[PDB]
Amino acid sequence: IRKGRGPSSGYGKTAGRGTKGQKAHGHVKPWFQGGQTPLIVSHGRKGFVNQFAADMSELNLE
Amino acid sequence: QPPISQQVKELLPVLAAQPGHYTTIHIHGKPYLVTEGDTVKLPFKMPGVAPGDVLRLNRASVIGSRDLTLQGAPYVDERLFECRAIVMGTESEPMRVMIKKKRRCRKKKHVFSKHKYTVLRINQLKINDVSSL
Amino acid sequence: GGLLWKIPWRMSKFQKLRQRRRLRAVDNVVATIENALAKKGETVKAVERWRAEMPTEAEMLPKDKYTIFDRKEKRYRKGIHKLPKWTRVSQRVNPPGY
Amino acid sequence: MSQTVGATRLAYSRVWHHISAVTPHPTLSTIKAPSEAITPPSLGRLASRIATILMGKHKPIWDPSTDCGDYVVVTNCAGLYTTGHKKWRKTYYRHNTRPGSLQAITMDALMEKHGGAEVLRKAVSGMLPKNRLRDKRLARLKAFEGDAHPYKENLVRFGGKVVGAPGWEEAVKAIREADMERL
Amino acid sequence: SFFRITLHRSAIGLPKRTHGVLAALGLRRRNQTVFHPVEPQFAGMLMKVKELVRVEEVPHRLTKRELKDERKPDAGFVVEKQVRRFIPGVGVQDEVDFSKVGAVVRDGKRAGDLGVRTRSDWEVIGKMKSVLPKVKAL
Amino acid sequence: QSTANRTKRMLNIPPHESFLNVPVEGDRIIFNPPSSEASVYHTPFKFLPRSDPRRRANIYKLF
RNA sequence: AUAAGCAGCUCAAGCAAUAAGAAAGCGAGAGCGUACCUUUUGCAUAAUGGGUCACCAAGUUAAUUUUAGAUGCGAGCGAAU
RNA sequence: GUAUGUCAAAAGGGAAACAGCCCAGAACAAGAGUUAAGGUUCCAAAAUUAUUAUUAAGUGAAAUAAAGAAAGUUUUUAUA
RNA sequence: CGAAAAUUUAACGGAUCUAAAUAAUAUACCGAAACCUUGUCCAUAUGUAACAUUAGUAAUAAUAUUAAUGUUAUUUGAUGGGGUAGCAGAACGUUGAGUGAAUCUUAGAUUUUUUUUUUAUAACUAAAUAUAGAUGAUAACUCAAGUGAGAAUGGU
Ligand SMILES: [K+]
Ligand SMILES: [K+]
Ligand SMILES: [K+]
Ligand SMILES: [Mg+2]
Ligand SMILES: [Mg+2]
Ligand SMILES: [Mg+2]
Ligand SMILES: [Mg+2]
Ligand SMILES: [Mg+2]
Ligand SMILES: [Mg+2]
Ligand SMILES: [Mg+2]
Ligand SMILES: [Mg+2]
Ligand SMILES: [Mg+2]
Ligand SMILES: [Mg+2]
Ligand SMILES: [Mg+2]
Ligand SMILES: [Mg+2]
Ligand SMILES: [Mg+2]
Ligand SMILES: [Mg+2]
Ligand SMILES: [Mg+2]
Ligand SMILES: [Mg+2]
Ligand SMILES: [Mg+2]
Ligand SMILES: [Mg+2]
Ligand SMILES: [Mg+2]
Ligand SMILES: [Mg+2]
Ligand SMILES: [Mg+2]
Ligand SMILES: [Mg+2]
Ligand SMILES: [Mg+2]
Ligand SMILES: [Mg+2]
Repeated sequence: IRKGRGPSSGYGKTAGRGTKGQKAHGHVKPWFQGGQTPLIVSHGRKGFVNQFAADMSELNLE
Repeated sequence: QPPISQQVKELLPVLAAQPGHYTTIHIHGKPYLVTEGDTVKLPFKMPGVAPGDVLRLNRASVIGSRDLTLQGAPYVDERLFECRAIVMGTESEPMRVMIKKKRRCRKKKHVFSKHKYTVLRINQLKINDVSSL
Repeated sequence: GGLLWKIPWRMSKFQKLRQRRRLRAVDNVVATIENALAKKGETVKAVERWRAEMPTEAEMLPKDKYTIFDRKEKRYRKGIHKLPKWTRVSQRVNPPGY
Repeated sequence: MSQTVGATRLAYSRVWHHISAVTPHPTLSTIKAPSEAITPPSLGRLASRIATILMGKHKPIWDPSTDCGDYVVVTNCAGLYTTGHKKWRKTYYRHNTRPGSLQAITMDALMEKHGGAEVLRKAVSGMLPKNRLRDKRLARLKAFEGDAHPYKENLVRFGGKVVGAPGWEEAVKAIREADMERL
Repeated sequence: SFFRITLHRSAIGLPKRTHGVLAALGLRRRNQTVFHPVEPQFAGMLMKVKELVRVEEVPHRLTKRELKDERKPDAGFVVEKQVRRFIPGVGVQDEVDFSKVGAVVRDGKRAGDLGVRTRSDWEVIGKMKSVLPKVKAL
Repeated sequence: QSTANRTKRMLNIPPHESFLNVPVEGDRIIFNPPSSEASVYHTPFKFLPRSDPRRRANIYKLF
């Protein structure tokens, strides 16, 4: 898909970006949800990651 | 077969006796006013024919001369006339390009059309003698 | 308004004639569907409702063929051609009195 | 194609037709009974017929691009038949793009300066296609106020009998019966 | 009996429900004819689009191959003579004249098998220097 | 016009009135003397030899 | 040199090859057709941009993280020995 | 706001010209082909087609100006 | 009649119409890129036969068959066909590279043109002009992109 190479190719003028928005002029942050607070803030993070546990290599009898 | 009308059996010799005759053959329902020797260029590629094949036309709407004119209600009876043609081959047209476009839209869609046509040659057009019928 | 929707207030004898034939053609569609069911001893609630509360072209008055009720008009009447899709829609009965 | 192959000399020739604006016309009259009530062809109904001849549309070889029209000599245009009060209430207008220079004139006042022939040329001119052949066709309409005209020798004939004459139909049927004596 | 339903009008500006009634009937394009039994379920399906279709009772149902044969015009010609053609998958077909009646198709890996005149046949015709037409024929 | 088909319709001229009166359930020979000049190959009866059997009364007298 | 064409399309007289054969082109006349792009609910718009032509001129590379198809191996795979 | 459709993103026919209305959804040609809306004297394809009344004002004929006046005219119902 | 506005008759499209107006009816005809018929193009299925290439398996000292891909025809007389934002698939062309120490060229390679033919963003035939044996051109398949411009008051 080579964009910007004519109308018949299917990606000629705007290259599948739309028409004069923030997503056409610049870039939108990935973590941005329009301003609404994310769930990890309204709920918070749960638990901790155990950094001292041993990573055993399991082996079964079968 | 249905017997020919008595009025047609008495005036056909006068029709076949005049100098010139014409006929309106019907190929696939479409008419073509032709005369012996004319070159008909059909607007389609007749399938299953090669240059040199003889066709026997049997659907004549009107067969007439200067003064008289024979007309069959659906079509003129086949036993009255005998029209034959010979396939002169196939002919093509120059490629024509149609550009489908709308205002304020850059996309121009092209349609390339190049049709073939079958050319016939009316080599026989005579009126039969119905003295026996 | 400055936008011109040139629609005459009345129909022409050519429009009225086609209207008569459309009201007459829908009568043949219901008569064929009703007679076909009667032969089998059947009935359809929609066909029984049409024949009960809708007249035929031969029973309609001229003012019911080319006009409709419109409470916004001076005499509560409006050209039937001023109805959306009036050519492909059924409209034969108006409020009583109007 | 054979239908067209031949001598098209006479198919494109200019025929000089003739009509009197006072003779009753059973075909172009709205009154068709009794016989004594039949009127001549009205202005617009006569112009509609002439415009068809000037366009050659009465011919089986008519083409809008080819100027295959014919001539039409109209006489007795002074007695042009009109209905209602058109003669005194109809108005013709004019303007030369200069504001205030709107020229108006009634039918009767226009028939005093240029006669009834000018009223018929305006009717035929509006019924002709608005293109580069409008002035050539309208020039083939020779309208006169009385029965006199310089084309009494040009009018199409058939065996010495001018068309529209008392016995012109008999002279035509006699020439065709002689043409049947050939193969 | 059956209903011979033919779509006389379109529904380009009618509600969406009207298209669902035409789709259930099977009328996709204009002037298309479909056959449905005479039943209350199909009858009520036509009362909704009665302003667009033309109904008619018929004794039996016409097959798909029989509905298109009533609008087919007569060919108006009959091939009475054919020339020698080469069929890609069947071989050379000799000339045939139907007026005097024979489609014979000869195939092979040698020119002689095809049934055409080869260079060998043209040399024997040239060596027959004794053949002569009858005196009366000249 | 815009297409060659639309032009053909606007420039249409119907056939002669005699051809429109097509028979129904039968074939007939109608007499249609055209309004045209006959060629020279329609020899008049005065130039036909006495032996030529084609000599015959006018076609009008046959109907 | 009597005429109000985004100059194209449909119909088309006529002119056009010193010569056997061979008609590209131009076209009177009739009809249809109010450039393009951008931006807009909607533009022939008297909304935006371009005097013409040629050239230069815009989703690419890197790392990382995925999916699909194809294919190697297979409870192993890859890499390296 | 709600219901339905079209336009937007839909060309073509009709509405004189026309984004939104009446029809109808354009893959390409051929046909006096068959039809929708709409129309048929001429411009301009097709009726100067038949039947019965009304209007005399070019009213009107494809964008209904009002209340109202009046020996305009016709019909009907009463009535002398 | 009521009914008067400023460029011009000025909202019958116009000519004109005593119907070619109006109301209540009947029939015929015209009428779209709609539908029909006869053909063509393209897309997507369903079987069959044949042609070619590639790679396998057999036969042959007195050719058959299997699979894939490409293509044509044909069976169900298969189905489908407007399009912006946008999504998806399949191709052509341009530049350079590999096969290439290959192929072709005064018996004319190459020549920015003209012309001709083929369902054709491309190539092809011929003609005219000039004259190269390779620092020339080149099919086919594949590889990689500084790869395609009537639009940026764009730049030279
Ligand atoms: K933009
Ligand atoms: K670029
Ligand atoms: K008026
Ligand atoms: Mg797109
Ligand atoms: Mg996108
Ligand atoms: Mg994308
Ligand atoms: Mg956006
Ligand atoms: Mg306005
Ligand atoms: Mg001049
Ligand atoms: Mg705005
Ligand atoms: Mg501008
Ligand atoms: Mg500027
Ligand atoms: Mg510059
Ligand atoms: Mg450069
Ligand atoms: Mg570049
Ligand atoms: Mg839609
Ligand atoms: Mg938008
Ligand atoms: Mg439209
Ligand atoms: Mg009109
Ligand atoms: Mg017709
Ligand atoms: Mg006409
Ligand atoms: Mg006016
Ligand atoms: Mg179609
Ligand atoms: Mg479509
Ligand atoms: Mg050169
Ligand atoms: Mg480089
Ligand atoms: Mg620029």
